[PDB]
Amino acid sequence: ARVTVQDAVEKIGNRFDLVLVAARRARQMQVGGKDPLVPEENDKTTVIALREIEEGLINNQILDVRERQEQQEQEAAELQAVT
Amino acid sequence: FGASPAIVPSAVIHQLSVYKPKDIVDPATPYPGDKVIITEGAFEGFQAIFTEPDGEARSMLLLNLINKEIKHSVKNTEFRKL
Amino acid sequence: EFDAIKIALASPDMIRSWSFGEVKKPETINYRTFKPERDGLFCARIFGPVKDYECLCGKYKRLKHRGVICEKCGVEVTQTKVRRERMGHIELASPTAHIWFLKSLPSRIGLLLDMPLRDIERVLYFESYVVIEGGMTNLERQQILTEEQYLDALEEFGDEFDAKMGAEAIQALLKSMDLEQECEQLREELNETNSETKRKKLTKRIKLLEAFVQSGNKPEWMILTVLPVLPPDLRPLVPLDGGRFATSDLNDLYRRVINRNNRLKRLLDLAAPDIIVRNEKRMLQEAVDALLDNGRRGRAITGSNKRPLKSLADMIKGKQGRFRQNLLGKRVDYSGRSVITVGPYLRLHQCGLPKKMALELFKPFIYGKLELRGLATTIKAAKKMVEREEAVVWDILDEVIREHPVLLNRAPTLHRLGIQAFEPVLIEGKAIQLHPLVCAAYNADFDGDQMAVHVPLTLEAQLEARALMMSTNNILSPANGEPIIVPSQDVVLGLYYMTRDCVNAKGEGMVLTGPKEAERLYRSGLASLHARVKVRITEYEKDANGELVAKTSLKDTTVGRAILWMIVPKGLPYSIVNQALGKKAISKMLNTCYRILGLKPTVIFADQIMYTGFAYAARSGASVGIDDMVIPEKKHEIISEAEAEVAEIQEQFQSGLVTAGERYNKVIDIWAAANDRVSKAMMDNLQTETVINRDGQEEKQVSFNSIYMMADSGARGSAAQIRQLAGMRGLMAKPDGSIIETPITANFREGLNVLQYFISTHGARKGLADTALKTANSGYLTRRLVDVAQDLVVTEDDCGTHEGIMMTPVIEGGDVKEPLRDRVLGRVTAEDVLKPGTADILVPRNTLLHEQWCDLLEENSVDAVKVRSVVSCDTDFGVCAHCYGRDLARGHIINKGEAIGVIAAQSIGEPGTQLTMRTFHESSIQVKNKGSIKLSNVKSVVNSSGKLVITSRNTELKLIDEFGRTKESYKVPYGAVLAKGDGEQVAGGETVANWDPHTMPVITEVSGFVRFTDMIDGQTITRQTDELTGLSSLVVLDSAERTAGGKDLRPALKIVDAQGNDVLIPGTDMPAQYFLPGKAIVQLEDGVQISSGDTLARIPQITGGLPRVADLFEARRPKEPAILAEISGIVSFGKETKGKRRLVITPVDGSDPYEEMIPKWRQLNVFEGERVERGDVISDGPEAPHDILRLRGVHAVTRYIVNEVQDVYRLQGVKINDKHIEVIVRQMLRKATIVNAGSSDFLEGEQVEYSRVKIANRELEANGKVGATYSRDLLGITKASLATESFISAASFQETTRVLTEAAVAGKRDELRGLKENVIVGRLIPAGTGYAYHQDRMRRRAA
Amino acid sequence: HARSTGSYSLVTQQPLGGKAQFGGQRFGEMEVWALEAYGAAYTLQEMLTVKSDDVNGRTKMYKNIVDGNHQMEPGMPESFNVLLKEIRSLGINIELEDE
DNA sequence: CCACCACGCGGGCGGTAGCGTGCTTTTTTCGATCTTCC
DNA sequence: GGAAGATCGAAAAAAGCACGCTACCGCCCGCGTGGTGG
RNA sequence: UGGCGGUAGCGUGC
Ligand SMILES: [Mg+2]
Ligand SMILES: [Zn+2]
Ligand SMILES: [Zn+2]
Repeated sequence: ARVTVQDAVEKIGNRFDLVLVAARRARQMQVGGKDPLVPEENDKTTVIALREIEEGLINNQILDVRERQEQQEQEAAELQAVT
Repeated sequence: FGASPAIVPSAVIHQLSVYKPKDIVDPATPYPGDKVIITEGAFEGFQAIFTEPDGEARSMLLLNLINKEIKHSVKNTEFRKL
Repeated sequence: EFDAIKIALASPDMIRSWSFGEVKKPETINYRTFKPERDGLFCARIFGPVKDYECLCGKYKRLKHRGVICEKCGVEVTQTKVRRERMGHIELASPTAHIWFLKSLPSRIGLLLDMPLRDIERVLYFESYVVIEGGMTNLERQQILTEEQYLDALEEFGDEFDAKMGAEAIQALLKSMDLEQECEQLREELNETNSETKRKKLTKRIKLLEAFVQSGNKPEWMILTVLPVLPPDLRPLVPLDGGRFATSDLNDLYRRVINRNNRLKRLLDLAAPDIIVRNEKRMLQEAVDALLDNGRRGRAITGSNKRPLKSLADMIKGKQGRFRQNLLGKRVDYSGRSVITVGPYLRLHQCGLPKKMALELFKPFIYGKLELRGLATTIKAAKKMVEREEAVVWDILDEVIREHPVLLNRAPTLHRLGIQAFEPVLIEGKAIQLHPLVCAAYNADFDGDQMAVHVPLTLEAQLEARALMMSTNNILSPANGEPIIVPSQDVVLGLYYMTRDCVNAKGEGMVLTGPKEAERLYRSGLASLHARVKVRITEYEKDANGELVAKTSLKDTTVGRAILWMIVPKGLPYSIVNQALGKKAISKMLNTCYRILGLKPTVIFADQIMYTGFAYAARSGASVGIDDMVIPEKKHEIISEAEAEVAEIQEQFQSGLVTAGERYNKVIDIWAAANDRVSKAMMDNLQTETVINRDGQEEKQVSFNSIYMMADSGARGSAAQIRQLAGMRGLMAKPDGSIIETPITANFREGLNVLQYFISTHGARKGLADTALKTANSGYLTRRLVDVAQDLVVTEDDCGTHEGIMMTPVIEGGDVKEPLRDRVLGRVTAEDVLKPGTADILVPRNTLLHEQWCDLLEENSVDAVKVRSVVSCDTDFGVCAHCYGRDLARGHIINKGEAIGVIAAQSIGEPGTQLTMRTFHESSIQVKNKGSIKLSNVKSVVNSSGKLVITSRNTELKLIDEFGRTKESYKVPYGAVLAKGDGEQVAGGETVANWDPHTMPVITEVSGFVRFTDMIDGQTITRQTDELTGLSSLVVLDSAERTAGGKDLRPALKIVDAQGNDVLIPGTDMPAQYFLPGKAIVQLEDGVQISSGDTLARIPQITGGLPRVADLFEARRPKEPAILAEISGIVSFGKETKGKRRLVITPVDGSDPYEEMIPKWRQLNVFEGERVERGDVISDGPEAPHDILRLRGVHAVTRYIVNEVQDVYRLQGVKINDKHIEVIVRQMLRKATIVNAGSSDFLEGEQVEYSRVKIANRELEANGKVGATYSRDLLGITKASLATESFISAASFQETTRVLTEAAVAGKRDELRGLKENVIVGRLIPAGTGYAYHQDRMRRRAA
Repeated sequence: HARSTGSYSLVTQQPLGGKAQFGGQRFGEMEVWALEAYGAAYTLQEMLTVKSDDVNGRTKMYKNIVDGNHQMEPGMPESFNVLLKEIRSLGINIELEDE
């Protein structure tokens, strides 16, 4: 459901880090069993990640912060369970 | 040895005329007491002593069981030189 | 896992450590039982078991016995793959030298031992003895002794001297030398020596010795003693039908070597005489050399059917070698190939894919989805279901390729556009459907073309295809920036037919309320498509703040234009579609839509344009008929009068008034004029001769002829093609190149007799042969250019450099080839641009020049702009984003990390097929424009009549318009009379300067009497009587026939005053003595009064296409180089030898160390009493690029190369941006020769990479130590590629033997740091998406 | 002609060539240059290693696709190892320095 | 006593010698002058 | 006034000759030497 | 179902 990535390219502004962040997000959905922040009209994982990048929901710094927060809640919970 | 054919000195030819005393060492040794490798049967990968040259088309070898060694006639090509 | 690759020669201990056993027998595999023999070339004990976890004897055949060596047969129980890694070793009876280090020039052994290669070959192959221990006798250390000499030496002093024979002597010599002491002696000798050749040889040997001692390698290891043996799987035995086995050449060579070694050992045991053992050792050495590299020396070992055997080095290098067949390129899975058809219903991002091909390619994805859905519980069930092809399988296949891109590629991938990503659409058939608009990008015609499709199969690759290689993202050509998505044949014709106006078409004069009413009228068959009506339409204009404002107005247009207007987006104005709308107009409209609206509406607009064009071309029903090509009624009269003129010229020649050449030229000119008139009459009768009855009377209009319709609109054909169809075919040339007197006066519509067809076949055959022999040359040039710029990437944003090229518009003759706007478009200035005459900044220092900046520059009338250049980039190991400029494929600035050298090389090499390799076939200045005249580098003097004559040999005349912009430029020859002075406005068609091209008249800047001095008839001159006038004119005799007594009496005419002594030059103490060169003709007699500017004496006076480009890029020295003045100073002649003269340049303030040998037959532009500066032309001929670089600097040679390449490409009509040529030039300039060693450790004669020298100089300056002066060098593309830091790229390029020998001897350590190295290794390249990864590794290496 | 997976050469461990042998299309040097110009580093790496030469990479990638995971392991192409062994057989010691 | 089948060990081929023969560019070496001096 | 550096042209040797694909043919040592059978 | 050599053909400014 996507033909041109020019808007996504100018949102990222590098056209090369966009591919990396989109691949990371697509792997997060497909392998990590995550959920998309936008509705999917029978869209592939890469197209879903690109569409999420289009509206600014997903960004490299945003993705890093979200991953760090997830890791923090994860091992805080595991430490609480162990203790 | 180069463009022109090599010319041996006459001393080398004179020496080689009477040099030959017949040489004992041979590439293949059918002499008794020489270890010989077997490559067939349960004896494959094992060495056996030579008994003596008996016959012309083939020679007999002393097969080596763990208990003791015993002679037996084998084909000349059956055994290999070790 | 690893960071670098280390290459060095292998010591015997290391070779023994590599091997797991010793090969002693040549047997490979028993024929009766397919098992290898013990100690053979395929022995299981040495290498490994033939089956996985199975002993050869069979005692252990399970995984439980892993790692234990059997005792029955001694073969380890492990995997069969270990047989691909374990190597063997052969213990040679006698040492044998390595052929690579012996024959590959320069010989490493000979260079190390300072002895000729012939002596090395003589000793190696047992021809002459070599001394090792000289002792106290007259014999030295390394002396060549023959058989009789050695016998005599051992006869007289046969006590202590040692002389050995064969490779053993060379090994002993190598082992018995001290590297440090020899290096010290060599350095001292180089310091004390003065000969240039001796200095170069000493420097080379010193560098070799330092490289050898620095590394851990030893010279004695260059003589092989243990021979490595490849793993058996790398030399497999193919099992053939009938029991036969296919044996590779490596096995045969190994068997030969083993047999020779065994024979030598047996003969040594038997104590054979000296000659027999020497012959055996020589034969063993020959066999070893053949195995290592067959064919290098002597007769190559032949094969079964008389072919050379493939040795170890034969399969490493070359096109069929490992590097170019299995590393640079390789066959891949998930790929298919099929013919390509045209699908008009497809979109720009969609391509048709057959169902069978899609099912075959996406098999693993279908298997995975089937397993996930639960339909198949195992892989076998999924395979069976896919084979049976049920409906569920088709549904799964449709689901899995919803948005999975596929890479479609054509075989001749000249540039990056040859492979593009498309979204697959399932079709039934066996042919791939391609979007028409991308066909021009693919250079593909639907006449049997076959294309390949690859399936990306990971998230990263899928996203890269979607974002980078998608067809919707590739709309601008990176080579020049021009759009690539343009209608070609049918869309253009349909749009031209729709957007055309008739005179009395049905429904003309109506008034319509909008485009919808126009379409509803056309569909109902109530109004013609060409009817002229008035329609009320609303157009949207983009506001300044970015909004759209709607203006409604009544426009007089046609029905077709109104219908087409609806598909046009809102932002575009109506003026674009209110014309005939030819191919150029359509391209301009698409470019305007992309510039204004953007990229997202552009693809939709292009798709709608293609759909409408196809539909209306189908509706028009244009057709070609025999009546469409009309023959002019005046052709017969023109032909008759031309024939009459030719006949009268022939009869005049037969009467003897004119010669053969004059009559031939007259006939050629007459026939050319007749052909031109015939073509003009044809065009006049075809384009507008149609007549139409309007509403009341008759009138004329543009023709509706089909042929003219497709010729004028640009859909197909051209003016020459229509001329060949309807007019005469014109003159034809024979294969040699000359033109034929009788042209082809027959149209293609009419019949051509046998003679005309036979004549015309020559050109077609020549063109076809040229293309056939040109394809390979273009491919080779493209490959060389790609390699020479394979490791250039953008690794920085800005260097802060204050340097750049001063780009100006190019002018040649009486026209401007290229305006400054396109030359400077998409580039950043190197300094502030000042308004002329106001000293006010116009453009900031570091602002990119887009369209608005170029418009400001052109409205302000600025011609010279200083812009940053790639060749001037201060960044080392790559270039910066700023110093490169615009991307030229995207609107924004260039990105960081992507590869620009590959793009530049592809852009340069793609138009190679346009060029042609085969080569076939003034006295005044003409002014074409009205403007002022400016003279540059002009030292002029008034003549007797007041005219101006220039005394400078490099004077330029520039015609400048009233706006101050240099319009035209010419190079006025020295000593040309000027009709008008400088700073005077002149009109077009006027002549300003005149000169004699046949002879050069000597010009005098002083007034007085010429006397006959310092010259005597019969010795230095001859008083020859003129043939016609009979006057005794003096002719200067050359030094060849000059008498010995008069040799020192150089002829020289002196201008004298009334006193009689020579008149001093104004402002010069040295008196005016015009030296007389050879073959000088003087007509004036003794004591002739002349004034300034008078004529004293008369002095009598290429390739193109691919070869020219190759010569320019190879830095080939022209065979007639132009001598240049290296140092600024006065000119003098010291002495003269036979065939050469000693020209001396004496600077006024500098010293005089220069003595140039000038050949006798080379014409000298300068005389004895002139003054020249640095980089001044001394003799006629092309300028060698090396001389330009050495004298005039880097910028001059860069500009020269860029201008030459651009002119060559423009001659063929191909436009290429100068960025690519600048990148190639920068890649050429990568090495520098040191002049002063300074504090750095670099040798005086060393040639070092420019980046290394710059870094060392920067470090020394930071530490306070003095730097090292360097001079840059220019090398050819192949020379630059071969001489690079990374030996892997040079080895993979070509001449792998020499590169590998250099790397092994020097012990070079290679870091990847490039594209080809990473490709060969198999890691992410440092260009593009991988760049951000690689930098991370670098920072990971930081800590 | 089309191919997803099949027989491989017994020397270079690369897919065969030709329709008769059910081989795969060859990605020549020009295609590699085009991919480098495009900047698609990941596509070039996956087409160079995990599709043709890396046996363990090929098996792991096939298993991952069957398992629905689109991830790869670059590994090490076998052609480079073959070249290293051949150069070692020439008497020249070439090795990969990890440091 | 002669003819067909298997098995191991060298190597240009065959012959009482000679076989070749329609490219271009770059690099190396060598005889021959030369030339320049100490 | 002979020996060493210059050079100079002429000759000899090495390396290269676009990319994909299709089909067919031929070949994948071989020859002496011993074994054995008719 | 493994490769070499030879031959011919296909797509490569219309
Ligand atoms: Mg075609
Ligand atoms: Zn075993
Ligand atoms: Zn820069």
